[PDB]
Amino acid sequence: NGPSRDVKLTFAQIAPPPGSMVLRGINPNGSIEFGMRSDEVVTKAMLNLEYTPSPSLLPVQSQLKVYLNDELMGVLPVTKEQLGKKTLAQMPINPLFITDFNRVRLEFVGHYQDVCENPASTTLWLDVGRSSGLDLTYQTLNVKNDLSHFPVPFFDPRDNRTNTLPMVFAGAPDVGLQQASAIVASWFGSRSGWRGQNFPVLYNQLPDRNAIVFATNDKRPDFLRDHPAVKAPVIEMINHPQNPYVKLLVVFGRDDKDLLQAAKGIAQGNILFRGESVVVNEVKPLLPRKPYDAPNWVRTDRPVTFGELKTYEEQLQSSGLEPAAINVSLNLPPDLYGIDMDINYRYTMPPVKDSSRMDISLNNQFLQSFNLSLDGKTDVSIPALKLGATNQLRFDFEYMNPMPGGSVDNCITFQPVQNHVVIGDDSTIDFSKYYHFIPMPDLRAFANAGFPFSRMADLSQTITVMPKAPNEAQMETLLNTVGFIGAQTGFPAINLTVTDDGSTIQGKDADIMIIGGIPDKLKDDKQIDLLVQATESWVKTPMRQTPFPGIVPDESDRAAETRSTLTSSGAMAAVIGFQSPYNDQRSVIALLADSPRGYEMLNDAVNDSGKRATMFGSVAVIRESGINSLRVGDVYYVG
Amino acid sequence: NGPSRDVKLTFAQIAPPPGSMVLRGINPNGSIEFGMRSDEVVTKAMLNLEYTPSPSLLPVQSQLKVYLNDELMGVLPVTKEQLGKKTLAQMPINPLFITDFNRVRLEFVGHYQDVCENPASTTLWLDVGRSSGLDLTYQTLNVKNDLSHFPVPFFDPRDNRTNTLPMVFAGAPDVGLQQASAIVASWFGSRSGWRGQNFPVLYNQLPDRNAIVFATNDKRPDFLRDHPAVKAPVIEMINHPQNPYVKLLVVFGRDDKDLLQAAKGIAQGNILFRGESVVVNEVKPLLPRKPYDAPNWVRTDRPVTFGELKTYEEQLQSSGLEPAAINVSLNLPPDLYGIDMDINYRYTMPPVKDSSRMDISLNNQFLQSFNLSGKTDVSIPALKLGATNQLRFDFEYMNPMPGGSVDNCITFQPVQNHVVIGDDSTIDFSKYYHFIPMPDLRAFANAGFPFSRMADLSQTITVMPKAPNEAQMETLLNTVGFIGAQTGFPAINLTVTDDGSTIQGKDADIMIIGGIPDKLKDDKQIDLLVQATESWVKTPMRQTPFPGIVPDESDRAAETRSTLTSSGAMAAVIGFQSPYNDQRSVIALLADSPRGYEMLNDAVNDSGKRATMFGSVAVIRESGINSLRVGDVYYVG
Repeated sequence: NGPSRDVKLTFAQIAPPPGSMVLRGINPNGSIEFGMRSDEVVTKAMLNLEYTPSPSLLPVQSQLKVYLNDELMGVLPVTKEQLGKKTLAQMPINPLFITDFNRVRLEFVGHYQDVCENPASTTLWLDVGRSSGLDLTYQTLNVKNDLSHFPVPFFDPRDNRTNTLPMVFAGAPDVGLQQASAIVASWFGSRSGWRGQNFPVLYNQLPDRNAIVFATNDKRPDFLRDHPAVKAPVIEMINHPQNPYVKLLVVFGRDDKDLLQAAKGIAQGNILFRGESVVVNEVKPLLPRKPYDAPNWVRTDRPVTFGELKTYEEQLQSSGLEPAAINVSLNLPPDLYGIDMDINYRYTMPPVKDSSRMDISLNNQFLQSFNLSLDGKTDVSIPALKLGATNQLRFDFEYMNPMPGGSVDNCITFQPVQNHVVIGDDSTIDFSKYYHFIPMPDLRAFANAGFPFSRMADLSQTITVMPKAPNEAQMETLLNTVGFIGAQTGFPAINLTVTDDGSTIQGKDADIMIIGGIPDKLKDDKQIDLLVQATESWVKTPMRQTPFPGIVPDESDRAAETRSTLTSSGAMAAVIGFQSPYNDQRSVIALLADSPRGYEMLNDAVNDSGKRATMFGSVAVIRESGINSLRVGDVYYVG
Repeated sequence: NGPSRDVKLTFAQIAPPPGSMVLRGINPNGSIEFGMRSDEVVTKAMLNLEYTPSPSLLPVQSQLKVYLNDELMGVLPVTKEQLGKKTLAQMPINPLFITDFNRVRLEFVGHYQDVCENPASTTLWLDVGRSSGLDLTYQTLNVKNDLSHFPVPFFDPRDNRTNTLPMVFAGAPDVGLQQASAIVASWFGSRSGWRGQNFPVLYNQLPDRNAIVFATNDKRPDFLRDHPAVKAPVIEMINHPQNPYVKLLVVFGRDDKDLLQAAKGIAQGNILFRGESVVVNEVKPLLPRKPYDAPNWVRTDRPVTFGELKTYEEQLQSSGLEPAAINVSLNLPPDLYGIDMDINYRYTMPPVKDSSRMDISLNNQFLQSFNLSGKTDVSIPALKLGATNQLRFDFEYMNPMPGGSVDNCITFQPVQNHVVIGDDSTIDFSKYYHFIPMPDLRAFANAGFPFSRMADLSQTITVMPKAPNEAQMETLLNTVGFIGAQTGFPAINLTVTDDGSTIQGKDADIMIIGGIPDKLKDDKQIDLLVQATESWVKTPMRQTPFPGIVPDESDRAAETRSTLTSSGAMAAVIGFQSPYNDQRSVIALLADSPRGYEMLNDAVNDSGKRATMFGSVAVIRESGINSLRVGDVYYVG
């Protein structure tokens, strides 16, 4: 029937890093997780395991149980011919139990000795190699062209891949149509938060996959020549003419003033979709946005609770023979510039007085410890440990269990009772004792949060200087830029102001984002440290670039030492930040690219969250090698 | 398929000294690191182990597991016939898990008895002998001629070997080409800091490996005679004409003024390298360098924090039952003349008060101690802060798990400890002056001091011979090579001359690679000369193996002068005072015979042999290097 695809999920990318799970006696549970699109269905599932049993295991009393959503699929005993040898097992997974979200948990029942056995012994282990994994074949369904569940054919929250969503136009879209696209692109990036975005743009084509079609009565694409011209901006869902499984979202209006109204109904609030086609009429303007009010950012205006920082409910509690580390990810403004926590926790009482303790770590670095000596409460002061756009607060509850005691003639073993620890809610963390001050130009803040343009979530104080006639590469790097910017804040850029020429930005109190080339009125301002012409290029390398700079900027190290000008026929992109000459507090970020291949490297380095995190300083050269970034130029402060 | 090569990485050289790791119950892990170049791939890998388990281990419950990049490669149970006897194991490492940087880790699972087993006991041990090793087989790849990753085919940071990089010339270079090559040589040294440098010079001859070719429209090697003449400095990565797996970097120009421009393009603007050819255009300088501004030396103007002394993010913290020592490297100007430390450290506080403490060391010498029962303000004595130094924070714990009594005994699983020498902990060197008693070859060998005072060698004049042969050009590139490795900055403004009559009235340190200009040969500060076969040296009045701080000018006075005439080989590095400026120095790297240059370049390359130079002269023979603190003393600063 439909088109099916075979995927090979390996334990390297779907299991906790590094991928190899060492099943032990204290933590006998390993688990991988995968989700199924509601427009797909699995037909064959097979779990290829590669485990190495401990040479000390009792053979047929030690097993490796494999569950799927707490439903035992099969058990693999440890036959005596496997002890210490890399065993290659393969268990079939029944697709009838594969729901929209699935958990494959491996339990390891391990025994090394009948009598006087220490269950927490380091001799009980079973190392599942990272080469293990699932091979799944998904089959595409034919969902009816309904909008009640609107984004799920185009962005499925179950699919954890990078949400590729091509946007096809009739031609080079004018400024009115660039605002509508960037608003929808910023919204689809708002939803597909941590998994990445990719908006390949097409002009008068069809992308063979679920896409968006921006069309108007005057300029409409090829296949929409026979569509009736609408009165009000309409949102309708059709299917690819040559593929009854590829759906298309057609944003159709009378002119770009309507597509901007439809794109605001999609992004701002909801249209309350019901049916195949829906006309958008109610604009319902939105109350202005206060700075640093992005939904994905921790509230600095007040002490914020831990119940507000946790995504799901089971995050602030763990249990087992060795309780897992409670994790609380808090995403902060890069403008932030100590912390006062009030943590009330509860835990099972350890055996004796001073054995166990609770270690707090922020960003994988020790902060403080507390003996567990039951409820607890503590006030903690965190130093400013280079707090970035995303931090990780971790609580451990490291217990000390007794080894088998007594004596040789009579050994009393302690059947290990499991410990429940819970970082109790009502626990607050306070950031109100922090000032908003940042030394710009900083690309580690643009890469990680899009800071100059994300301090106002809706990108209201932001101007985008597009090229005059945008090709399918300049329009792509725009939807990708406001794509990830929308993902860091978690709010669409409804109030974005796109322009087309350099004059319209003069004397404005807004941050500028230059997507194409660079306007000649901004081009020769000496705060620029790199320019990418057709083939000729020049860069100012700093005086002294240290691997780790420290909090203080040290303006003396950031001074431009030389100016080199090389001319190569290779490909290069760039992301440079400097100060706007029209305001001493506004910043400007330029996304340069010389050749058609240059944009391909630029858009890639923007989509990939891993490749983007390698950006810092004021200049980030993007070549085939990777990203080489520089801290050079005058460090103007903002805030 | 490209050429293959075999390697034998014994534990003696790749594991921490002394080479043999004694795995225990408290410290059960032991790691060895090896890297893989980008132009190579590992085809075969094997781990030959020679270990000795403790006679008291339980046979199968005690194991030795081998990880590669945290992927279990195998487990070796300690069979009964191995307890206390040296065994020989062999584990085939899977070459599919080998990446640019690899960590092979040996984890020791130890068990000597069932009940009341003290896991911190000193009977749980497994000595892994230092004759163990990895035997790898690398396979060279045909990489694309992409200048984007410029040094990678010529210098690969994943290769911890000496960066041997031939330099092909068309013949005896002119002083413009000698200076142009010395900038590329010093830049490649800037990149391969501790690995070592070596620039074998070739005159109109193919190099057999990745090399740099300097050619001009007029002077060019034979294999470039068909190359069309260029109109601007061109840098292109071409293939060896008879070896597709050997990449040549051809720096081509119209004359030595162009090669001198491309050399500064490589050294400064190498971040704009693209494609298979780059045309350098107008490298423009905007700022000169302050003295002691070398990027490898610590900032002596401001109090530098520990975040700026890091080399990787996780360097200033440790974890484990016996947490490893936290090291911090301090590269200082070699002429400093105590230190105010402010330390912020966090640690898992021991359960009840005990004798657990943190030991601060410096150059493996105890400095202070602090009981873990925070923040501290330490004051460090002088203790002869040399060129490179090594702070260390030990965090020695005492772990008193309860025992009970002999009838009802109990032991507990020992928890691990976390220690963090947090950054924001500063160390101030502004409480110092720049004063040094010279001549001092221990400052030249360890920091290239007189010339490395200005990182870009602005105030430095190299006096080379007229038409230097391949062995004297190799000494210039090797000398400016390690000097650039010390500072971490290329010798951009080095000026090379072939006439000794252009230094009269010059405020710059002088470096003499060939013979010695007669305007200086008759000085009274010269304590040693090596002529064709006759050599004389002045010996001091008293030289004890530990001088102290003061120079002891009455001990350093030349007592005699002996003149010998042998037919053997000898090199010499002599330093003295510039006869034109009382604050400038002169270093003369002298050699008489073709074999003398081989020993000279060998002593300049090997940082082990360079660390054994001191005093005012260093006589290099087949024995080694014998230094002498002899002659007058002038103070610089």
